[PDB]
Amino acid sequence: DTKEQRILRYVQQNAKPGDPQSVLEAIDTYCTQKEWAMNVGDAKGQIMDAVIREYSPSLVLELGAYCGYSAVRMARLLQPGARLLTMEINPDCAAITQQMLNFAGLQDKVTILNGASQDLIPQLKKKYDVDTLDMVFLDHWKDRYLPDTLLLEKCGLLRKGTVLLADNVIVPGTPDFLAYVRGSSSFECTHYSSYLEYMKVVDGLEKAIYQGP
Ligand SMILES: CCCNc1ncnc2c1ncn2[C@@H]1O[C@H](/C=C/CNC(=O)c2cc(-c3ccc(F)cc3)cc(O)c2O)[C@H](C)[C@H]1O
Ligand SMILES: [Cl-]
Ligand SMILES: [Cl-]
Ligand SMILES: [Mg+2]
Repeated sequence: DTKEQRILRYVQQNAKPGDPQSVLEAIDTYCTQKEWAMNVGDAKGQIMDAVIREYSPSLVLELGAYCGYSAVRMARLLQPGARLLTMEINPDCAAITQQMLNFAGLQDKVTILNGASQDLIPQLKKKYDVDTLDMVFLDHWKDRYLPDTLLLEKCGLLRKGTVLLADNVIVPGTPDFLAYVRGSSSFECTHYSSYLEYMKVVDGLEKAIYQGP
């Protein structure tokens, strides 16, 4: 029996179905009082919320769902008709994420795809009828942020103005991605200093807006 399952169970035992805020609060409580987990957390989550509200994206892609905390956070702020696609390679996590979103009442706004980003990304246009993405949240293995950003561009999924938002650019860090976007004339970057989830350790988010080829 796993930490991720215990988080889901705590949410089901404690939170209110159909109430996304209650779900986020239950997770944050569990992870503060019982067992730490790598959810984006409330400190960085508040920055995410502010970014999402500012840009009002119609189509968001998330890479790495884990237990669905960030999916709940984002989906709850989407305008009617806007959608989130989230990719999660681990089948157990994909199931936890789906159940988390079901419990929150957000399942109508989110599609959880169980597979590898590098396999699914090239299918988005043909199989999922995507044109371009308005926002991308990166929170999967940190060494895959750069390879997947480059793949998104190759597949024609980025447009002028697409907002990339990357977790953990300080800890654990994503040094190739961060150096790449900050050095590239095709991205305009902003750093949001914050704290590692549930810890008094500095971390941050990077926002990188695609400028076109
Ligand atoms: C190759 C397949 C790629 N394609 C993929 N396609 C689809 N899904 C993918 C792909 N690659 C991975 N995933 C999924 O994303 C998730 C993985 C997320 C990884 N996140 C961290 O490692 C982290 C660590 C810390 C941390 C900080 C301080 C510490 F002391 C300890 C830990 C903090 C944080 O906020 C962190 O997000 C999920 C578990 C995993 O199955
Ligand atoms: Cl998360
Ligand atoms: Cl936090
Ligand atoms: Mg993270």
